[PDB]
Amino acid sequence: IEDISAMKNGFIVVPFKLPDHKALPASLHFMFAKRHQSSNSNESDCLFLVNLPLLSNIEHMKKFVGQLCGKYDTVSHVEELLYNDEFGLHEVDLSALTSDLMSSPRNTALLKFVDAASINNCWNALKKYSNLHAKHPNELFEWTYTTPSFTTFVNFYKPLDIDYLKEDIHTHMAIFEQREAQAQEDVQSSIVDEDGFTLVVGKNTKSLNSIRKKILNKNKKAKKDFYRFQVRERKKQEINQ
Amino acid sequence: LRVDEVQGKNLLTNFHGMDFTTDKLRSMVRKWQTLIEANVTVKTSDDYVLRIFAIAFTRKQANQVKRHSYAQSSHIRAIRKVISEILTKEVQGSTLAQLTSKLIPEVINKEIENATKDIFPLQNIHVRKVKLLKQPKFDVGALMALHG
Amino acid sequence: SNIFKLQIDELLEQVKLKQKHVLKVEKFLHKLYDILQEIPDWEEKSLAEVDSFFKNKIVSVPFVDPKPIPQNTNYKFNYKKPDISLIGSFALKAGIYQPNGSSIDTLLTMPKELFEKKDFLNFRCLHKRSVYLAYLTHHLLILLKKDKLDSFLQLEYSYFDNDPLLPILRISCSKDYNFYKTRFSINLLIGFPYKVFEPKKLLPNRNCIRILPATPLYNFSVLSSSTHENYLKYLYKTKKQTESFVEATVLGRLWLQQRGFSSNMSHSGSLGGFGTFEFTILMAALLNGGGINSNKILLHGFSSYQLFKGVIKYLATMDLCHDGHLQFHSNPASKYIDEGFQTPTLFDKSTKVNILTKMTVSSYQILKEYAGETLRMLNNVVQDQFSNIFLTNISRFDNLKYDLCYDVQLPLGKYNNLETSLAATFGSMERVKFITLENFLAHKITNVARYALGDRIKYIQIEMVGQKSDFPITKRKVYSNTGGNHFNFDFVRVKLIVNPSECDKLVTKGPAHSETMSTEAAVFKNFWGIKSSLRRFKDGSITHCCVWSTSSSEPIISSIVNFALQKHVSKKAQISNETIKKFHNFLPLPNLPSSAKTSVLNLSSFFNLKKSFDDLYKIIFQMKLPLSVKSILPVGSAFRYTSLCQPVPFAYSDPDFFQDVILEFETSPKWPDEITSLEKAKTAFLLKIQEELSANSSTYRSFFSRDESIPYNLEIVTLNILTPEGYGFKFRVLTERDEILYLRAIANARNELKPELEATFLKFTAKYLASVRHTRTLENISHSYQFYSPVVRLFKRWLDTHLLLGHITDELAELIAIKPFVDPAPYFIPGSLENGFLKVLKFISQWNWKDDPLILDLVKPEERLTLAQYKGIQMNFTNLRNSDPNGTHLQFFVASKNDPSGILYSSGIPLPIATRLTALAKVAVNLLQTHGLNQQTINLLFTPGLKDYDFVVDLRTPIGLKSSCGILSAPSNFPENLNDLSEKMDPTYQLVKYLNLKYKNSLILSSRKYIGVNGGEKGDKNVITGLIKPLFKGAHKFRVNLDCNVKPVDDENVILNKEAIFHEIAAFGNDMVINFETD
Repeated sequence: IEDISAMKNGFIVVPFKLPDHKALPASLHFMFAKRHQSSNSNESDCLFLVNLPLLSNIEHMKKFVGQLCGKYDTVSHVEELLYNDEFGLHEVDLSALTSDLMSSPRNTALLKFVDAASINNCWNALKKYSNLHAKHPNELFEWTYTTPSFTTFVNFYKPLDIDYLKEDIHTHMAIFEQREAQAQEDVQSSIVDEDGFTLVVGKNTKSLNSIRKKILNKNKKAKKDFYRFQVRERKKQEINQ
Repeated sequence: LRVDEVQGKNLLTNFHGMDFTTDKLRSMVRKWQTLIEANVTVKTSDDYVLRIFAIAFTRKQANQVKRHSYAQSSHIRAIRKVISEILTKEVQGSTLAQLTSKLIPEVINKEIENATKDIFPLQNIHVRKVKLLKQPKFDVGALMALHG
Repeated sequence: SNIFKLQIDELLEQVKLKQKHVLKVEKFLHKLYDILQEIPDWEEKSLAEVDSFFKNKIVSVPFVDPKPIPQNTNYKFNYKKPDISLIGSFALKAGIYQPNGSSIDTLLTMPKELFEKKDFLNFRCLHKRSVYLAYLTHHLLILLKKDKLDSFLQLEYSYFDNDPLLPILRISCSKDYNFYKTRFSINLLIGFPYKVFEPKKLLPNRNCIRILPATPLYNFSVLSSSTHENYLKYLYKTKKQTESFVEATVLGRLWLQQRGFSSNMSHSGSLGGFGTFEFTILMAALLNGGGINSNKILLHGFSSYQLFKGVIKYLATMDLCHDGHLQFHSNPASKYIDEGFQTPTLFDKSTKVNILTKMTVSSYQILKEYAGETLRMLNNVVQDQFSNIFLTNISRFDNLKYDLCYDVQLPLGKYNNLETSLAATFGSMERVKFITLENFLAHKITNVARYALGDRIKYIQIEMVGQKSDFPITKRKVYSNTGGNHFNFDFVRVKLIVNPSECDKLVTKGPAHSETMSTEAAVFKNFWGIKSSLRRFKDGSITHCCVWSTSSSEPIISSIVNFALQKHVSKKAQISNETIKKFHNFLPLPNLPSSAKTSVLNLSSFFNLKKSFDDLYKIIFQMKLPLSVKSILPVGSAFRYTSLCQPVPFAYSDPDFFQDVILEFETSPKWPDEITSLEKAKTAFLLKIQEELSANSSTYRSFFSRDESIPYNLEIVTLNILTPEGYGFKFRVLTERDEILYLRAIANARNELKPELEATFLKFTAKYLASVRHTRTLENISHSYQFYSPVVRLFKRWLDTHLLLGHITDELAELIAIKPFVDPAPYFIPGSLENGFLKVLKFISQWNWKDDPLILDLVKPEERLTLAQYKGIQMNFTNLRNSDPNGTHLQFFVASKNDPSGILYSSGIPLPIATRLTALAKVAVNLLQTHGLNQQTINLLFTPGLKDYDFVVDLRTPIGLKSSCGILSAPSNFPENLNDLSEKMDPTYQLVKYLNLKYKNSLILSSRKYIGVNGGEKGDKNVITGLIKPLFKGAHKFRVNLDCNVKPVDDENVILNKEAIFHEIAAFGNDMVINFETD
C-alpha cells in the first residue's frame, strides 16, 4: 500500500528507488524525517534522519539537494553531516576517556539548516514530494549511484601511504608534546587559592586531572588495660565468667 | 649443551646451563661499591626448574663528588626484591627456547636496570649463571622441532 | 569423598527394580522346574538308534565337527534327572535391568555313574551332552504342547558364551500368563559332577586325543562344565563373610559392561572374554589372598568403593598373562608365581581350572589398561567424573573405542576352497589346538597383524562381525553362506589403538645382521619376503628392514595391514577403509614440492615458516632503534600449528598468510598517557623499523595495514613485512602502558558503558596478553598430542563449511578440540584423525553448557590444576551462571589455567550460532549412531547449509584464488607495487563483518572465510546467510530504539525493508555477488 506518507507524531516517509541488480528481478528505500530545534550550537534546527542508507557520505547528499535546487528552486545551505555513525564505531571517545588533553538517536543523522525560510521551504517541499510520491511513484527525481563506496571505503586491503601517515604521526606528536609540556607546567607553577591555600602537588605528576582522579579513587592505636575502670571491668569479667 | 638425541652421526643438544668465565666477574668487582646478588628457583613453562642468578654493582653518578656510592642495605633488600620478582616473571612466561632466546641479547638485564633505576643506579647487571636442576621428560618431537 | 557415596546410592536406586519383575519370572521358573521334574526318563540306547530316533521328529541334535560316526561311537546314553538350582548372578542377587535382556542359569547337573570316568577323548562328553539336551528339548516341547504355552514362548538353540562346542537352549518370550515387559532370554545349560576325573590331566597342557599338541579349550570347557556349584558354594562363603560383595558386584559389572568386557567370548573374534562372574571370583581370590608372604590386601569388611579400588588397582598393576599369575585354593589363600602361561591366567587347586581362558591375550592386554586408566581417574582428587567412570558408554559406538578399523572382506568360499584360498595351515594338530576356523582365524590374524605392526600399535582387537549366537530349531549348527564363506561371520573388522609416534615411521626394522642368520632375522624374512631387505643407515648400522612409502591419504599402517593380509592371511581378500581417505582428503593438500607423498604428521611447512621468521627475528634484533627491543615473539596460528592450509610460499589470499607477531620494547617511562597519541608513538616505532629494514635488508618488502579488530581505537597500524621466502608478518607493539590505560577507561567510563569497554578490554586481553601464553602452551602441547594439528584443521574446515568460523574464534576452536586429548575420559588418547574428529563431535554433543563448564589443563601425560584453582574456576562459573543461568550472552564457559575467567574466548558470539553448534553436534552423533561410517555419511557430514538458515546469497570473484592460495588441484613473486594484494585477496569476510556490525540488532549474517576450502574445486563459491532476530518477527511501531530498516505501511506499524537491505548488499558487493535466494 502506497498512499500514506505522514506518521503519527512528527515523522515523514521519504521513499526512493534503487538501481539494477542482476539477481533482483520495486526495490525501495526509506528515510524517516523529523525536524527539531534546540538551543545549542549544532543541535538547533536539525532534521533527525532515521535509516539514511549504507555509507552515506557528503557527495550524494550534496547531489541530492543539488538536483532538488535543480527541480524546485529550493535554497538550502547543506554542506555538512553530523552524528554520522554508520557502523557503530564512535559511540565512545576513548582518547577523552583515557586522558584530559587532546580533548575538551541510534541510527539517526543530523541534517541541520541555517534559516527559518530554508528549513520551511525544504520541509514543505519534502512533504509535497512525499505526497506526490504517494499519488504517483513514477516521476520523482531519482538517485544516481555515482558510487562513493567503491573509492571512499575500499581501503580494507590498501597499503597506507607512507609520507601521509608519516606527516600525520609527526604533526600529532608535535601538538601532543606541546600541550603535554603545557599541562605539566600549568601544575608545576604555583597554584595558590584565593583565600590562602597552596596546592600540594607531587614531584613528577604533570597534570591536575590525574590528581583529582586520585582524590576520587582515594575517596585507634590500642589499649585494653592501664586505666582504673579498665582493670576494674576486667576483674568483673573474671568474676562473671 | 647436553646431548639428548643422536641420529645421522649428529648430536642433538639442548640448553643445559650458562655461566660466566671467572675473569669476567673478577673484571667487574671493584671496591667502594656494593654488589647485590640474587638467585631464584623458578620453573619455566615446561617442567624444567632453573636456579637463575644475577649480580649487580652499585654505581656512582655523574656529578657525584663523594667517592663511595655504597648502598644503604634497605636499598639492597628493595633491589634484590625487585630483581627476584622480575626474573621470576621473565621465567614462567618463557620456555627454554624462549629463555635462551631471551638471554642471548641480554634483554633481561635492561629490564632489571629499568626496573631498578628509581632506587639506585646499578651499573653492569648480569645474569652470570643459569643452572638446570631437574628436567621433565624427554619429548623427542619437541627436541626435533627445536632443531628443525 | 562426599559425592561418590551419593553416586553409589543413586546408581543403586536407578538400577533397583527388584520387587515386581522378579516374582513373576521366579514362579515361571518354579513351574518350569516342576515341568522338568515330571519329565520322564529314557533308558540305555545308542547312536545307531538315536540318529533315526531324531530323524523324523521336529527337534534336531547338536554336534561339533565332525558328525560322530557309528565307527568311532559305540556309545550309549543314560537319562537321570538331577536337582535344580539358581546359579551365578541370580544366586548372589545382583541382576541388572539392561533392556537388551539379561540371563539366568539353570542347573541340570549329572550323576557320577551315567557318564564314565574316561572323559579325555574326542569330545564324546559334549556329544552325550548334546544328545541329553536334545531329547530334553524335545520332551520339553511336548510338555509345552500339552500345557498350551506354545504361543508366547519360543525355545531356541543358542550359544553358551559364544562357545562353538557347548550349545544351549534359550526361551525367548516372543510376541495372567504373558511376559513382554522385563528381560527376555532364559538360558538352559547342563552341569556335571564335581569329581569325574584324574588330577594330573586337567592342566591346560595335556593331550590324549587324536593326532603331542595340547588343547586349552577342551580341558577348560570340560572343567567349566564340571564346576557350576563349587564356585557357588565358596562364593556363598565369601558372601556370608563380607557385607559389600553385592554392591561390589553391581559396581564392577557395570564398569565391565560400559567398557565392553561382557561375558561373550574373546577366542572367536569377539570383543570380550571376561565378565561379571570372572570379576567376582577374582575379587574373592584377592579377598582370600594376593601376597607372596601370604599377604591379604582385601579386608572382608570395608565398603564398595575401596573394594572396587583395590581389585581394579591389583588387576591393573599386577600382570597375569605375559609373565606371572596368582592362584588360590577354594576348599584358603593365594600365591604369586612368576611363570607366565601366555594366556590371561589364574589357577585353582580345588577346581583346578584356568579361569580367564575365555579371554585372549589381546583382550587381557586391553583389560589391564582399561583398569589402569580407571584407576588413574580414581586417583585424581581434583575433578568429579563418575559419569566418566560408570555412566558413560564407550562400547555403544564402534569407532570411538578404537582409532583404526579395517573391513577384512574374506570371500574365501567353501571348505573345498579353504586350501586354495586361505594361505595358512589347516589340518589335524591345529584342529585339536583350536576348535574352528573362527577361533583359529582369530588367533592367526591377530598374531600376523601384531607381528607386522608391533611397536607401531598399542593394542589390537579382532571382530568376526555378524556373529550369530543363535540358530533355529531346524538346524544343528549355523548354516550361513554369508558373503563368500560358510562360517559365522561375513567379513572381519580388525581394530587398532595405535602409537601415534610410530605410525608414519617408514621403516619397521628387524634385528641386527650377523654372519649366521638369527631365528628373528629368519622369521623376519619369512614374513616380509619382497619387502625384507638389508639396509645400512647414516649411523653405520647394517639391519634388516622393509622400507615403505608415505602418503597423505593413506597412512602407512594401512598399507602394512594390506600387505600382511593379502600375503599371510589370504591372497584374494580385500581390506576396506575409505572413511580415512575421505577425512584425509578433506584436509587441504598444500602446493608444496612432492606434498602428496608427505604424511599428515609432517609439520615442515610450519617449520619452514618458522625458519623464515627466525631470519626476520635476527634482522630486527640486529637493527638499532630508539629503544632496545624487549622481545619479539610470534602469536600466530601457524606458529602454534593450527593454520588451515599449511603455509605455502606466496599465498596472498590465504587469510592466515599474514601471521601475527607481538614485539615489545623495553619498559620506557616516556610512553604517552593518552591512547591515540600512544598508538601514534607505537606506529612511529613501526615506521622506524620499516625505514631501517627497507634501507638495509633490501630484499624485504613491507607496507602498513590499519587494524580495526580492537574497537574504539582506529589507529593500531601494524606493518606487514613480506619476506623473500614468501611469507608475511603482522607486527604489533605491546607496551606496559596499555593494560593500565584500558583499565583506566574501565575506571572512568560512564556507568552505561562499563560492560561495553570491559568487553573491549576482553578483546585486548584475548589478542595481546593471553594469546601469547595460548600459543606457547599449544606449541608445547602439540608435540605430545600428535594428531592435534590435523584434527584442528579438520574441525576448522568443518566450522567454515557450516559457515560459523566467521564468528567463533580460532582459540575457542582449539580449546574445544584439545579437550579429547588433555582429558580424554574414559577413552584413550586419540590415535587417528578420524577418531580425533569424531570424539570432538561426541564431546561437543555430550557436554551441556548450563550446568557444566570446560575447565581443562593443557599439559603432557605422566603445572597441574590444583584443587584450589579448580574450585576457583568452579566458583566463577557458578557466579556467571547466577548472574545469567541460561547463557544469554555467555554461551560457552571454556577455561584453563592460562585463562581462568572463561569469558575471554567465548564472549561475543550470538546464541543463534551457539545453538546451531550444539544442534549440529547432536545431529552428527545422531546420524553416526543410526547409520554408521560410510563415504556418504562423511559426504553429508561435510555438506554445508541447506537448513533453516534464512538467506542464501551466492558470490563469485573475478579470478580463482587457489593457485594463489596454496591448496593445489604457480605464483612465486610479489607485485611491483603492493596495491595488487588488494585485488588478489577475497573481501567477503570483513565485508560480512562490517555488515553484521552495522546490522547487529536486526539480523545476524554468516559466511565462509577460507573461500576455496569449501567453495568448489575452483575456489570462488562464497555464501552469505542471515537470521532475523526473535525481536523482529512481526510488525512493531517505530521508536527511538528500533535499529532496523523501516518500511511502514500504515502509520502505526513498521516492517523490515528486506528488498532494500539486500539491494544495498549487492550494491556493496556488486562485482562479487551473483545470486540471491530466500531459503
